[PDB]
Amino acid sequence: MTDPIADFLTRIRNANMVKHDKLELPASKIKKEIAEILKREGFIRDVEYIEDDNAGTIRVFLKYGATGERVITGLKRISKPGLRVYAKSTEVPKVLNGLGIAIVSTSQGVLTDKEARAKQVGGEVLAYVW
Amino acid sequence: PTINQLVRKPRQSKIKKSTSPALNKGLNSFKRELTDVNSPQKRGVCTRVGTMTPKKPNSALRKYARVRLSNGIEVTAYIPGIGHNLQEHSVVLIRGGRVKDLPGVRYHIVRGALDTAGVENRGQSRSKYGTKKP
RNA sequence: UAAGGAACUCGGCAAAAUGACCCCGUAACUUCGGGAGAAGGGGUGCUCUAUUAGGGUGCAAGCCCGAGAGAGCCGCAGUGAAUAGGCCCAGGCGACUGUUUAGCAAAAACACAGGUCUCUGCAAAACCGUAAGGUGACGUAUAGGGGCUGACGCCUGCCCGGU
RNA sequence: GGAGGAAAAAUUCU
RNA sequence: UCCCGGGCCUUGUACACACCGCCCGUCACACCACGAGAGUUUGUAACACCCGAAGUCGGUAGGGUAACCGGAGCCAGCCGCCGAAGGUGGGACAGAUAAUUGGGGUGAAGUCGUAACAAGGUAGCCGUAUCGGAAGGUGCGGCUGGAUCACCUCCU
RNA sequence: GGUGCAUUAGCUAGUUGGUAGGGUAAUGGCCUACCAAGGCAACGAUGCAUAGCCGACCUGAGAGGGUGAUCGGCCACACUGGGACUGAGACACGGCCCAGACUCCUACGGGAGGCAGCAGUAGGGAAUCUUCCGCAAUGGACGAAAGUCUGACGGAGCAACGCCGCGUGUAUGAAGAAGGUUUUCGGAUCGUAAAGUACUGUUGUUAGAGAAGAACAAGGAUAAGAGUAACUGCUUGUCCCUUGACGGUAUCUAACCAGAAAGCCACGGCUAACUACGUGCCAGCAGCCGCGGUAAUACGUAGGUGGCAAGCGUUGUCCGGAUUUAUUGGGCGUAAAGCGCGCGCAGGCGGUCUUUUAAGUCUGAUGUGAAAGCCCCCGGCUUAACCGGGGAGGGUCAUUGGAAACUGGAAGACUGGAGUGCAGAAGAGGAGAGUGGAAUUCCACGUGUAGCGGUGAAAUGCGUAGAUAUGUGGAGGAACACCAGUGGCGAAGGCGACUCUCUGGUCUGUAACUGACGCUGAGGCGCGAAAGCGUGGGGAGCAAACAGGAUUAGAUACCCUGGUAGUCCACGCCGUAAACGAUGAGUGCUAAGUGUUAGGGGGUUUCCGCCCCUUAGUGCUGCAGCUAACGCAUUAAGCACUCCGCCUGGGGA
Ligand SMILES: [Mg+2]
Ligand SMILES: [Mg+2]
Ligand SMILES: [Mg+2]
Ligand SMILES: [Mg+2]
Ligand SMILES: [Mg+2]
Ligand SMILES: [Mg+2]
Ligand SMILES: [Mg+2]
Ligand SMILES: [Mg+2]
Ligand SMILES: [Mg+2]
Ligand SMILES: [Mg+2]
Ligand SMILES: [Mg+2]
Ligand SMILES: [Mg+2]
Ligand SMILES: [Mg+2]
Ligand SMILES: [Mg+2]
Ligand SMILES: [Mg+2]
Ligand SMILES: [Mg+2]
Ligand SMILES: [Mg+2]
Ligand SMILES: [Mg+2]
Ligand SMILES: [Mg+2]
Ligand SMILES: [Mg+2]
Ligand SMILES: [Mg+2]
Ligand SMILES: [Mg+2]
Ligand SMILES: [Mg+2]
Ligand SMILES: [Mg+2]
Ligand SMILES: [Mg+2]
Ligand SMILES: [Mg+2]
Ligand SMILES: [Mg+2]
Ligand SMILES: [Mg+2]
Ligand SMILES: [Mg+2]
Ligand SMILES: [Mg+2]
Ligand SMILES: [Mg+2]
Ligand SMILES: [Mg+2]
Ligand SMILES: [Mg+2]
Ligand SMILES: [Mg+2]
Ligand SMILES: [Mg+2]
Ligand SMILES: [Mg+2]
Ligand SMILES: [Mg+2]
Ligand SMILES: [Mg+2]
Ligand SMILES: [Mg+2]
Ligand SMILES: [Mg+2]
Ligand SMILES: [Mg+2]
Ligand SMILES: [Mg+2]
Ligand SMILES: [Mg+2]
Ligand SMILES: [Mg+2]
Ligand SMILES: [Mg+2]
Ligand SMILES: [Mg+2]
Ligand SMILES: [Mg+2]
Ligand SMILES: [Mg+2]
Ligand SMILES: [Mg+2]
Ligand SMILES: [Mg+2]
Ligand SMILES: [Mg+2]
Ligand SMILES: [Mg+2]
Ligand SMILES: [Mg+2]
Ligand SMILES: [Mg+2]
Ligand SMILES: [Mg+2]
Ligand SMILES: [Mg+2]
Ligand SMILES: [Mg+2]
Ligand SMILES: [Mg+2]
Ligand SMILES: [Mg+2]
Ligand SMILES: [Mg+2]
Ligand SMILES: [Mg+2]
Ligand SMILES: [Mg+2]
Ligand SMILES: [Mg+2]
Ligand SMILES: [Mg+2]
Ligand SMILES: [Mg+2]
Ligand SMILES: [Mg+2]
Ligand SMILES: [Mg+2]
Ligand SMILES: [Mg+2]
Ligand SMILES: [Mg+2]
Ligand SMILES: [Mg+2]
Ligand SMILES: [Mg+2]
Ligand SMILES: [Mg+2]
Ligand SMILES: [Mg+2]
Ligand SMILES: [Mg+2]
Ligand SMILES: [Mg+2]
Ligand SMILES: [Mg+2]
Ligand SMILES: [Mg+2]
Ligand SMILES: [Mg+2]
Ligand SMILES: [Mg+2]
Ligand SMILES: [Mg+2]
Ligand SMILES: [Mg+2]
Ligand SMILES: [Mg+2]
Ligand SMILES: [Mg+2]
Ligand SMILES: [Mg+2]
Ligand SMILES: [Mg+2]
Ligand SMILES: [Mg+2]
Ligand SMILES: [Mg+2]
Ligand SMILES: [Mg+2]
Ligand SMILES: [Mg+2]
Ligand SMILES: [Mg+2]
Ligand SMILES: [Mg+2]
Ligand SMILES: [Mg+2]
Ligand SMILES: [Mg+2]
Ligand SMILES: [Mg+2]
Ligand SMILES: [Mg+2]
Ligand SMILES: [Mg+2]
Ligand SMILES: [Mg+2]
Ligand SMILES: [Mg+2]
Ligand SMILES: [Mg+2]
Ligand SMILES: [Mg+2]
Ligand SMILES: [Mg+2]
Ligand SMILES: [Mg+2]
Ligand SMILES: [Mg+2]
Ligand SMILES: [Mg+2]
Ligand SMILES: [Mg+2]
Ligand SMILES: [Mg+2]
Repeated sequence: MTDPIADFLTRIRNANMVKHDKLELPASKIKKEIAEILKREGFIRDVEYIEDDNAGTIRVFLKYGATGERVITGLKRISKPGLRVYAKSTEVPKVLNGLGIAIVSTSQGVLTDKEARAKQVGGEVLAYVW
Repeated sequence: PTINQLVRKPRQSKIKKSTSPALNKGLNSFKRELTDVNSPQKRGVCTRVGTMTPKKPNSALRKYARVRLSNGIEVTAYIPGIGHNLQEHSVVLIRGGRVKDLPGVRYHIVRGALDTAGVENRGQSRSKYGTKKP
């Protein structure tokens, strides 16, 4: 319905608040890209792609630090169906003063803020996560 | 509201009215009309003088005046200071500033700029009340 | 009929003025139909384009009907004579069309569609007649007789002691 | 504790 | 069980000066702003006809005229279309003013009642109809933003 | 690309297009004749109101908000309205013709004029300047040149109107001159501030030296070129001579002088800074909280203190604070704020995968975004203001080359969404016709006699013409006891007797079928308790209005006795409510415990029954989370996205 990426972010947010360890949801290309990015920056622990003959699903394990500390402290959606947001190469933002990351879809695929500013390319910003 | 609701009709501010309308317009005799020109002070002609009573809990009598401005406006002004040399058919200079004590008075009278006189035996705050250095 | 234009008079009484056909244009109010021919304006004659453009008629010959345009011409004046609405604003009464004192009063009077009350179960009530006999009615309470009010809109208050 | 149904009594003033 | 006075717990409150509280409406007096009003008055932008100067253009030119070959050409004069201002007519819009009138608002002790706040002493409120000096009353339908709730039934 | 109103919805007819023609420097209904009825508009046409536009200025963290002073660029106007001539260029500020208003001359026939040019006068205003010098410099028009003109311009005068800069002295000088202010009358305070002491002249007075801005043009020699038969002349280069309104101006040099130079506002809190006297809800202060009634840090004055400074206060306008229109950056249970509900056009948004396109998106290069202004770096004025050089910034800008993740387009593919199929289930869902019992009222008839009814007490009222009570029969109307249950159905209002006929919706079970066919939805259409309106019926109970009896100081009420419209039926209007869960619709995620309605699967069990699992409704208690709190909490007021409606202090309303 309308926005699946917002549903993705809301699922991780709810599971993080509940201190859940495992999450599953239907899969797509952009969902797999977001999960792979989050795994690269270590926000999540692991991600698996389970094959079912409707669309396939993705399962992510939430990662918590020592003494039950939340690794992911917030997810915000920037681009929306009612208002799209596009950022230039010199307009890409720094999430949480460099402590967090942003996801941007540019002409070279999905990248983070560091990759986008390294190649001097721009795209549309999808979300902030910190 | 949603972005579409905002593009369909945009936001609007609230029109704030002024406090001293009589200072905000002039009169044209050739067209016999009223124009929007804002001025700091104006001059007018007195019609009557007297002293009215305030609201609760105050009871002291206050000196006021009724003036026809340059645009023929019935304006009730206040007389500051101790004592005055004002009477009917006198030229007065009206200035902005309202007093809460009187429910109708909204303007002050400059002392020492026109037919109006200053205040005798004034040592402090001498710039106002129009008293020169002794 | 000079000049004036209701100064006359109880009162513009009488007279004067508008008047035909074509085109433009047209208010408040309204029961949405009207008001409305509102008001206010413009054009009309003759000759040449021209047995018109086009129509009706007929097999054709031919015969009738005739709008727009142009150029011109003549008078003070062109529906050149007779015949042919004057208009507007506001109030009272009566909704309207209609009827009335032959021979003084045409109306604000009567009537009217509508409203309400009341009587009548049929050999109906009511009415004419001594009666027979009739109208009502060859009808049957969505029908018939009598009293009052008078379209339509909003309403129609209190008193049953007296008659 | 919460929701539904449901009787009997009843003068005026400060 | 009842009558009277206390004590504790609980409940409702628009009170805190603490119910000798708070608070509503009409009437009489003064002032202020606004609407309506038979009328009067000022201005704005158009429209439809009548008349129409200067001027450009078009047509004639009997009157006048050196350059070109008496003729041509030209000009004065006259006529026609367009045309500012003006005149007439019916509408549109805007402002001021007007006998009187309608509700509204403010005003240290006016008059009449006590409608609401406690179950406010007839529970209150909403829509509607009718009635009354006034707050308001009554009928119909709805709500709890309702105090008490003997007896009976379900839920935690 | 840059404004307010929909309480401004239709506007237009040479208008819309075409065929020929005329006209202009040029295209074009720019104009004419003919032909067809077009054209613009909820993406706001037409109309009303205000307004010159921009570079830019003020404010603001920024996004934005307000304005168009000075200067630069474009446009329009020249007393009002119309027209043409000359000219390359005008429908022409100091040119022409006509009409209009005003001023002036006249011999009465007729003529002249236009400061929104520089100064200046009158009037309006709260408010704005000399009736000055010069073409020396820069630039214009004319000429071969000298040269003439230039209120452009270069300068001087007035106004603290603004910014910047400097001064009214400096060091020393005491348990502390003298005198004010107070005093707990010992003292404190002004205060190193004074006098004294030593020093300087930035200003000021007196007397003198005194620049740049000046390049020239022209005139005389020259040297070299092109041209020529030769010159004269022409182009370039080098020299000689001449030119100042400002102006004896800036500047500099000497002598004298602490002498000739400080004011305004404020002091309870916001906000920096207190004592005394006088007054006594008076005089008065005031942006707000509010002070003044006898002990006033708030009124007036004196002393003291604080801020600023040749300025200081008051007023008017704009921005901020104001997140108080919230894109950045707010909300709608109870504070303002969810339409009463539904069906749906336009619009907004849209499940999964593949190929392709580059409209959106991102990026490179070219041109352009004037000068002045903000900003950065350098400089010049004794510093600063100011001035100069270079640089940077600013666009949903035109040409063009690139990438294809995402939104968009095209061609395909798939079922999770959506719908149909097949098998079951439940229900006061709606319309039409017929029927049933209990009870109330009225009428008739038997038995029977003095009360009945009503209230806190009474009374009006019915009754000996015979009630109330009881038994039998008849007439008619409205509502449906028990079942009945925070049970059921419907989008909402709402729907309870029974039977039939015609019809709408929902749930579960299966996976057969199509393959995104979906959500929301301004304007439209329809439904919508009760009260009310129109026409025609019906009328048993109840009952607005109304009457009587009571209560009360009064009682236009509550209470009692009667009672009309209405409540009922058919058709047609009306379109409202505390129309409420005071909570818009759609989708997904997020602890549990326990009832109940309609289904499905399994295990125990011969059945019954018990247990477990699951779908869709309906109640309660509760975790995280949210809230100002009450509270909500898988039927969210939690976490997210799409679309619509609405809110911006109370009264007036
Ligand atoms: Mg003071
Ligand atoms: Mg005569
Ligand atoms: Mg005559
Ligand atoms: Mg007359
Ligand atoms: Mg007479
Ligand atoms: Mg007469
Ligand atoms: Mg007559
Ligand atoms: Mg008429
Ligand atoms: Mg003639
Ligand atoms: Mg008649
Ligand atoms: Mg007669
Ligand atoms: Mg007669
Ligand atoms: Mg007979
Ligand atoms: Mg008969
Ligand atoms: Mg009559
Ligand atoms: Mg009567
Ligand atoms: Mg009688
Ligand atoms: Mg009687
Ligand atoms: Mg209960
Ligand atoms: Mg007690
Ligand atoms: Mg005890
Ligand atoms: Mg107690
Ligand atoms: Mg309590
Ligand atoms: Mg009553
Ligand atoms: Mg309801
Ligand atoms: Mg701009
Ligand atoms: Mg602007
Ligand atoms: Mg052509
Ligand atoms: Mg203007
Ligand atoms: Mg400036
Ligand atoms: Mg701000
Ligand atoms: Mg400006
Ligand atoms: Mg100016
Ligand atoms: Mg300019
Ligand atoms: Mg001028
Ligand atoms: Mg003038
Ligand atoms: Mg010419
Ligand atoms: Mg000129
Ligand atoms: Mg001039
Ligand atoms: Mg001038
Ligand atoms: Mg003057
Ligand atoms: Mg010069
Ligand atoms: Mg020159
Ligand atoms: Mg001259
Ligand atoms: Mg000048
Ligand atoms: Mg000058
Ligand atoms: Mg000045
Ligand atoms: Mg200055
Ligand atoms: Mg200074
Ligand atoms: Mg001194
Ligand atoms: Mg000294
Ligand atoms: Mg000294
Ligand atoms: Mg002393
Ligand atoms: Mg000293
Ligand atoms: Mg000397
Ligand atoms: Mg000298
Ligand atoms: Mg000198
Ligand atoms: Mg030479
Ligand atoms: Mg030379
Ligand atoms: Mg030399
Ligand atoms: Mg020489
Ligand atoms: Mg010389
Ligand atoms: Mg010279
Ligand atoms: Mg000189
Ligand atoms: Mg001199
Ligand atoms: Mg000097
Ligand atoms: Mg000397
Ligand atoms: Mg000396
Ligand atoms: Mg000196
Ligand atoms: Mg000295
Ligand atoms: Mg000195
Ligand atoms: Mg001084
Ligand atoms: Mg004081
Ligand atoms: Mg002092
Ligand atoms: Mg001081
Ligand atoms: Mg703001
Ligand atoms: Mg927002
Ligand atoms: Mg808010
Ligand atoms: Mg909401
Ligand atoms: Mg509310
Ligand atoms: Mg609702
Ligand atoms: Mg509501
Ligand atoms: Mg709705
Ligand atoms: Mg659509
Ligand atoms: Mg998509
Ligand atoms: Mg620039
Ligand atoms: Mg400039
Ligand atoms: Mg420097
Ligand atoms: Mg500068
Ligand atoms: Mg510069
Ligand atoms: Mg520069
Ligand atoms: Mg820059
Ligand atoms: Mg692709
Ligand atoms: Mg399905
Ligand atoms: Mg009986
Ligand atoms: Mg298939
Ligand atoms: Mg609607
Ligand atoms: Mg009803
Ligand atoms: Mg009825
Ligand atoms: Mg009753
Ligand atoms: Mg409503
Ligand atoms: Mg509501
Ligand atoms: Mg929702
Ligand atoms: Mg459930
Ligand atoms: Mg709960
Ligand atoms: Mg909330």
